[PDB]
Amino acid sequence: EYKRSRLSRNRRTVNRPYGGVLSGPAVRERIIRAFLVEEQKIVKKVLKI
Amino acid sequence: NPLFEKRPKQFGIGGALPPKKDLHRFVKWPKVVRIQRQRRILKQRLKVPPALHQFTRTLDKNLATNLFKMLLKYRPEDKAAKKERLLKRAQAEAEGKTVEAKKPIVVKYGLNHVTYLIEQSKAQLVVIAHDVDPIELVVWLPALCRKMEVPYCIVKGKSRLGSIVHKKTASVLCLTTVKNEDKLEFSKILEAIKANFNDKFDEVRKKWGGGVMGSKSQAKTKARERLIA
Amino acid sequence: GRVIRAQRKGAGSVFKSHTHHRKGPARFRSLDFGERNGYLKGVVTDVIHDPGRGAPLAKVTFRHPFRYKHQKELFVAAEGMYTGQFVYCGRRATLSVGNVLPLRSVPEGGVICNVEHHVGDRGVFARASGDYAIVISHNPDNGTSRIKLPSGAKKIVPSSCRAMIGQVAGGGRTEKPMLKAGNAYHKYRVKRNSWPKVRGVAMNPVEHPHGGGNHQHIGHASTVRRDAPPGQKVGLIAARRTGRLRGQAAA
Amino acid sequence: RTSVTFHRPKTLSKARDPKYPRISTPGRNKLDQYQILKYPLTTESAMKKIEDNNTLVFIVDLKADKKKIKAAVKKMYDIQAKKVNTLIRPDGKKKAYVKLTPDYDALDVANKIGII
RNA sequence: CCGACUUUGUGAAAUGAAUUUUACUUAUUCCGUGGGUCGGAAGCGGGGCAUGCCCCUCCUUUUGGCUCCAAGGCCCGGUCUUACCGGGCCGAUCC
RNA sequence: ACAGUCGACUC
RNA sequence: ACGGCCUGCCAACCCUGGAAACGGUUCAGCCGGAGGUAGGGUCCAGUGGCCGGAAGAGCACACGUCGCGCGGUGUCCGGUGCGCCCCCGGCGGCCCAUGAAAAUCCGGAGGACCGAGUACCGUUCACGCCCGGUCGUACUCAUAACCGCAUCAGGUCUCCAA
RNA sequence: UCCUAAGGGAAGGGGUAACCCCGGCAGAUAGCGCGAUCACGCGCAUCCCCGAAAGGGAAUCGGGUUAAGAUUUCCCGAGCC
Ligand SMILES: [Mg+2]
Ligand SMILES: [Mg+2]
Ligand SMILES: [Mg+2]
Ligand SMILES: [Mg+2]
Ligand SMILES: [Mg+2]
Ligand SMILES: [Mg+2]
Ligand SMILES: [Mg+2]
Ligand SMILES: [Mg+2]
Ligand SMILES: [Mg+2]
Ligand SMILES: [Mg+2]
Ligand SMILES: [Mg+2]
Ligand SMILES: [Mg+2]
Ligand SMILES: [Mg+2]
Ligand SMILES: [Mg+2]
Ligand SMILES: [Mg+2]
Ligand SMILES: [Mg+2]
Ligand SMILES: [Mg+2]
Ligand SMILES: [Mg+2]
Ligand SMILES: [Mg+2]
Repeated sequence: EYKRSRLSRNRRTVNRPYGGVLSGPAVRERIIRAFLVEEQKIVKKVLKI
Repeated sequence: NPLFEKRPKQFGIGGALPPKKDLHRFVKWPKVVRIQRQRRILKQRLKVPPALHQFTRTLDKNLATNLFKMLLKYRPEDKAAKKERLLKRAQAEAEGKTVEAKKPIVVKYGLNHVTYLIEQSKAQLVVIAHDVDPIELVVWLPALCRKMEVPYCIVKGKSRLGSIVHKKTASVLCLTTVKNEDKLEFSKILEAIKANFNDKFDEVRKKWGGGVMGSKSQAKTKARERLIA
Repeated sequence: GRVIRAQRKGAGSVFKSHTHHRKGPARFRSLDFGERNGYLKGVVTDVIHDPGRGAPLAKVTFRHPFRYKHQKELFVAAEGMYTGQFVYCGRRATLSVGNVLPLRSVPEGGVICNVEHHVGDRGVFARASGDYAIVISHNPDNGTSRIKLPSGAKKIVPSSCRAMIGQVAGGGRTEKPMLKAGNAYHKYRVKRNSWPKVRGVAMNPVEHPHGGGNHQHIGHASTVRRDAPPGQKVGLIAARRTGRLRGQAAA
Repeated sequence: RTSVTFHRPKTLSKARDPKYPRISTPGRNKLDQYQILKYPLTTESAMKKIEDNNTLVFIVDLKADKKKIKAAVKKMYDIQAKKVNTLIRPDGKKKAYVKLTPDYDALDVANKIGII
């Protein structure tokens, strides 16, 4: 009884990235981890001289 | 123009997902393919005896093409080309009551007919397909040819022989007679063939084929003798 | 006479392993290009209890080397792995606990677990709770290695065989007395129907060689030959000695 | 090749083109309307059903189903069924309750066939 | 349990006039995959103290993130004939 | 830390 | 039943702030510089409240009518609990015992591909239309409908429980 | 009815004198699928069926009614998939 033609979409979803699958505290940490490690990729390339 | 950029993908051992390259080596083939490839592998590994190793020693490319020019000249009669020969003698049989036809000259074929001819010495040249399966049908030919003193060659392709006579497989051909306008150009290929096979029989009957190991095994061998030096 | 309890086990009718709540085989990754010539990072997601086995099992989520999906592999837990740990799999992975390396990358004296025997058989030695193998020496002219196994047996293994660094977790599990027929029964319920065990001396001759007699006694030598036919090879199979072990006899 | 697995190639097949039909005769409709409505049951129970619920109660073929029962009650009687219920009597025959749309009157239909 | 014959082939040595030792890989047995990178040779870097000519490496150690269906360059061809689709190679070393 | 209203029970 | 609005337990989450003279809290735990108390909030459960369904139904009365007539009234107010049954919540505990799988459903990561504004591309929105097949359906479920040669003091799994 | 559990039958194959016995043994595997048909492209990975009226599970409640059906099967009202 989650079927699309039995619940309203606003009642089935949460309006964020990864919502309905990941909570806020988890998605926040994924954002931070992805950003920080992306930064370390290029600081490591710059260390490659 | 400015927006366009390079995005190099690093195809490391833990990097990007590699793309569609050639994996034809590692394909898992049907069992039919698998056994037929392992067939040639095993025929290479094992020591082929001289009788079978006389094969894989075929008539050259130039000599084979030159001989097949003449075999194409002397093709047999088609079916549509065989109906007319019997349909147009109708006037000669119904009215003339005479037979005016002459002897045509064609290449002979079929294992039994050619063996009868060779044993009666009415064969001027014998053409053996190298790739006959089962091989015992043509293993004994070279000795018969050599010791009845008949010029014989082992050309490549039983299908290509079969095309000469319009059958799917032929496995043997022979010329018994040639038109008087092509004797010289026949006897040139006769000289080449007789020099190539009928004289070298008495030394290839001692040569063992096979025993060539795999590429990897040969690589380790080449590694081994260098260290031995 | 009739078929013995020890013969009856070969059919599986009531003697098969109770394998309904087990979590699948516990084994390494498929040996491939990456794991042979480099390293692969896997993240340990959860350490689950596998029913019927003494050791915890570590679910590890690799990324598939050549197609776009994950790989949930399931390793035998080496003491120390915790969720979120990155375990490295391959040849040039550094030597740390939880990593899996070939024996060409593990120095003498290293303690390892879940050892392969034929390179790629996915780990067979030193898997029970709290067991490890000590890598003793390496012969690089053969590409082979030697190891001391939990039994004390010393085995020569190919040097390209993988091995998890560390020892299997759950160590010392068998140190605790169970104190109860209850605990024994719940131990063996999730393993197999091999408990309780009835002393053959308290059977009748028709079903066991030891049975029968006005008194309870074996009757003949309790040690049987190696070649004794099944249904007679019961007791102490091909014993080299008996009696409580003293001195070098227990070495 | 790219994938290291070999799959059976997509061949082409033909649909059947028989040189002679394995059956010549066209199969006759053996579940026609007359085999599918054997006769209206006329016990007092169905009699009361006629007026109290505006339904005709028939004995119908055991291989009939609600779809064919409506389709048949339409071709006979020049009526239509709003709803149909079927049960299998203990005696073996199937009994069907056919409830009419209120445009049609069950008493008039049952008098035009003769039950009461 | 072990012995012989058989599938059971190849060449090599040492002992006697067959015997143990070996070597090979294709028979054979076994193991692993969704037969997904095997063998040789290149090249990118690192060791030079006969510039050797032999070695060591393959662009992921990092924090429970994400990675697919190529960006990029070059060479043809079709076309509005003054406006645009299909090709081939490199990227992804060869054999 | 007082006043008002109520309270089913247990010792 | 169902629909809307409201309420928002016990937990979970958010924002402000910054705690030792440590505080908060449970029957028991336990929680806090990884952010407590405190202030304000979000979410969740519901078998909770109001309205619609729905008083036109049901019931109890009270009359008066020949013949499934009819008419009239009521269907309110609190409170209680170591109470019984059912379900749920969230704690805590035991395990050499960790206590099924799939169908199905939903959510998300990515964004190849696509469109108008005298109009064309979508729309998991509201409303609207049509159809819903086959088989079981009675009764006992037992000191008489089952088995024990029976209308046998025997045996046979359950739900409700003043 | 649908899905799986323990388990059971099975196509290719292996065994068998033959009935019959083995299902992972890997075989161009039973089935191919999806976007497109104005056709083609891409994928194919642990690859079949059966197995529960106590497991999982699209949807229904109230009031009437029979000599015997229905609480939710008929009638009345209101819903749902
Ligand atoms: Mg929402
Ligand atoms: Mg037992
Ligand atoms: Mg014991
Ligand atoms: Mg005992
Ligand atoms: Mg006794
Ligand atoms: Mg005995
Ligand atoms: Mg005894
Ligand atoms: Mg029915
Ligand atoms: Mg608060
Ligand atoms: Mg509610
Ligand atoms: Mg708990
Ligand atoms: Mg019924
Ligand atoms: Mg009933
Ligand atoms: Mg009885
Ligand atoms: Mg009886
Ligand atoms: Mg089923
Ligand atoms: Mg069921
Ligand atoms: Mg059920
Ligand atoms: Mg109705």
